[PDB]
Amino acid sequence: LGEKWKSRLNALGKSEFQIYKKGIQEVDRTLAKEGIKRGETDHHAVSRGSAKLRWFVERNMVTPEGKVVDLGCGRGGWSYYCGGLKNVREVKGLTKGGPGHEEPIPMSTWNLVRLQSGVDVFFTPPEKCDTLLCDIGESSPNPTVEAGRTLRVLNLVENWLNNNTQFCIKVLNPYMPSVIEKMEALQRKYGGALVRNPLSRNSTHEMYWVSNASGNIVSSVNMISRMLINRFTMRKATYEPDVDLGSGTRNIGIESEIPNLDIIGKRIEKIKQEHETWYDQDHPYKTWAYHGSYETKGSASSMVNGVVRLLTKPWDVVPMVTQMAMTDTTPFGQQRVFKEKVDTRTQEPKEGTKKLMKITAEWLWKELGKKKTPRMCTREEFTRKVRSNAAGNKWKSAREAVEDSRFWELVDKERNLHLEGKCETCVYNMMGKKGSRAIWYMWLGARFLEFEALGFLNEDHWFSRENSLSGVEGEGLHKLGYILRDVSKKEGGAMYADDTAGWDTRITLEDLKNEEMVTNHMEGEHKKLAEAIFKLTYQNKVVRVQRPTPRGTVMDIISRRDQRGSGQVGTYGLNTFTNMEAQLIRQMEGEGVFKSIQHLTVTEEIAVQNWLARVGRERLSRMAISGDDCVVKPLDDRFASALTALNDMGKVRKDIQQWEPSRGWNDWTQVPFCSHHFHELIMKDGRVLVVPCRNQDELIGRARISQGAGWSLRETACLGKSYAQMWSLMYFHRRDLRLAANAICSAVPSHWVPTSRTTWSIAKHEWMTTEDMLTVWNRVWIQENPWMEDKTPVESWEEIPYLGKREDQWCGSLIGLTSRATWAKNIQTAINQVRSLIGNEEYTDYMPSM
RNA sequence: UGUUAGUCUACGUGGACCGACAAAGACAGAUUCUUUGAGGGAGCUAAGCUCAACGUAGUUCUAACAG
Ligand SMILES: [Zn+2]
Ligand SMILES: [Zn+2]
Repeated sequence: LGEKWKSRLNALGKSEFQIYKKGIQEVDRTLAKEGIKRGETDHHAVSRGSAKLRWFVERNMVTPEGKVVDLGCGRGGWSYYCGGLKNVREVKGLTKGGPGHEEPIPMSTWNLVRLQSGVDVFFTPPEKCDTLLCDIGESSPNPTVEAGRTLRVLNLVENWLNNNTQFCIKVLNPYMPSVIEKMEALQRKYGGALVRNPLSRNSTHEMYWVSNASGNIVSSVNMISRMLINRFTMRKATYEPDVDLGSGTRNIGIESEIPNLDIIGKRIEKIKQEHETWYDQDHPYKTWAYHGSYETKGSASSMVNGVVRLLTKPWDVVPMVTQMAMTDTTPFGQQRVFKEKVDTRTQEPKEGTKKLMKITAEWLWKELGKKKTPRMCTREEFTRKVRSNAAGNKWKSAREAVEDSRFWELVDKERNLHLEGKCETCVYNMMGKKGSRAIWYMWLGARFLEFEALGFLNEDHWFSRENSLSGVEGEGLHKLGYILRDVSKKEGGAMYADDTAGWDTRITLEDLKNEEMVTNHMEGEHKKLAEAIFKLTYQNKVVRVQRPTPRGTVMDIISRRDQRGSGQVGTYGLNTFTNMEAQLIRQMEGEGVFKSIQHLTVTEEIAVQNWLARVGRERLSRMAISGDDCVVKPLDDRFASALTALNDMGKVRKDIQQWEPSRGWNDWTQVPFCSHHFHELIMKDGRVLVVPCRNQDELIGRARISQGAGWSLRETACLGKSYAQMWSLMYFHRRDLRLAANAICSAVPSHWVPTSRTTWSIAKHEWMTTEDMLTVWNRVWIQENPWMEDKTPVESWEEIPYLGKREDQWCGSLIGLTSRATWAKNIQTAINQVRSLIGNEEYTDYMPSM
């Protein structure tokens, strides 16, 4: 049956073979090449078997625990993937080695992994193991030779397997009579079946002999044979996300967090009372202790931005914009992200680092407390802060809960209980977002007390540059660019920009003990509620998360005593404060103060305190920090190599191996702050300006994403208009971008007031106004620059310049190609066609077409 | 051992510009820039060099792979 398939498989041309191997679900390998070349020894792997193992493991087709015997590691994919699992006691690897064979490259993804390279698996006498993995195999343009290889491997491992032994063998010759007969003999005694992994590539008929099943392989063989017969004359190229693998050495000390019961007993009783009609043994958690589950009824739905899409004809064929705009729906993505990043444990710091963080937070709160004071907020402000598109366990909306009138009856008892530092309902709910970071919601009744406790941060502006000197609040995009323009004038060296990976999951237990110091200045019932919320909730998080197994979609509860401790709204300021602290400690390591981070003494503590109290404002002025992002201008060139105190805290940086040298910029035009780089432009009026910029394909694609739940066309047109307005008021230095903005504004009717969402990191969102764009441009980009003394109004758009061709093509463009020429020539046709497609109202001209 | 895109090491073919000449991109319109030929081949020739456009033969390497 399969001999014709094998004969025609080697009868294909080599070029067509390479084209045909990659339409299936192939995981991305673009970053794997960088990881090999740049020398990253952790994070995303390179072996194609790792994706197959990930697919098989999460559905419990295999149960890898106890003793592990591997038969060939390739580059180390199977060995290192299972080296970090919770219950894998020992990892033993024997690579065939020698010339002509695939050889593993040492990595640091391994404490219990022992590799003896250069030894065939046939040199080893028959030994029994808990779970065995088989990968080694060579395909040749003769089926008999690979059949003999399969026969010899099966004959060797025949004495190795038993009923108790788990196994994952990748069968390379599953369609020959003798191997099939032997497999049938084995499956009638031990169990396991031949299944094709959809993540396996179509290089050949590679099957997997699974152990968590006992069905007959006949149907699977027939189905896969038919599918691969009809795949030759098929009537695609998609990438799946690369599975995170973490880094470091596994330890048995911090494994799992003990769930304290005297705080969550009533909460779990309340959770159980919801169904009572409620455990499971298919949970993959190793750091989240399960306590209950209940049967319940995919990922975030992506909506295309049609208005932007129609007018971006030159970018209709670029794959990046399309893939960022097209629908991406999978029924496993949420739990995929959950297991790859949130389920991972965090290495805890040591006494020296935690003490340094403790004293740094004390100094910082000493400094900011002398110019501000927390205030007891009021009820009316809570509804006033209902901005953004989320404006929504009965009900789910904020507006409805106010008029439900049960809200006060619920919150009264909680307010009374929070007086004495006791609580009963402070639960969370997390779901949705491909992103790789966690988003936290909160109960709206709990949201009310969270607001009444810590809502002063978003209004009193503790983190404004007046009291922060490094924050983003109180400083617009133009003002941030101006500050970056003055940082260069300030004496110093290189400008360093970094983006730490997994910031939310890397926040340790000690860090949450720094925010409690805000209770120092509070008083009365506000202080009592602050202490109660800081103790009862900020150190004990209950999360209800889904698991859609073939047995059903079950929501289960899990308790963790680490990571972020707030919702989606207050997280910004707290994260910014922690990031200022982290930048301060990293600079302290760079300059050189402490000679040992394992241990400390009073003298170093008081010296650090004096240094902080002396030059804290000066050091804060030099750094520009927004959320998890931070750009730094230190006073030394040795700032790059000081990473020991940085990774002692437990921060992991992506795009590079953790212990490799840092990356910085001596050019301030390409320093990414707030995920954007600033260009300087010279205009005819004798004054200088600054503008944001990035990969224009990224900007267009972000303009091509529509968010939310439920949608229409008017809001899409408003999105297009708002994107165009923001482009004109911020990115006016570009040709393609400004052309698109003036054509979308010329297409969407201007009688519709723009009130929509652009991003999440937007002060002074000027691009939601129906005013004349020239007027607002005049007011924001001439009047609002205190360095300018000659205010020269412009009554036409011929004055506003662009950048030269070199920088335009450097930051990504289409000038110098016939596509840009066609788009510029056909601006009339595109404008008219989108005007006809959207609607016809009285338009407002903002630029001449030519 | 190949498939597929590049590349350090060699030298030669061949060069650093002239405009109210012509044509095509950059639509902020400049001393406009860039690009190709017709006429000068900058009295008039040319290796060496700073670079690399072109080529022939690597005992030069990696890269989805391949065997
Ligand atoms: Zn509570
Ligand atoms: Zn740019």
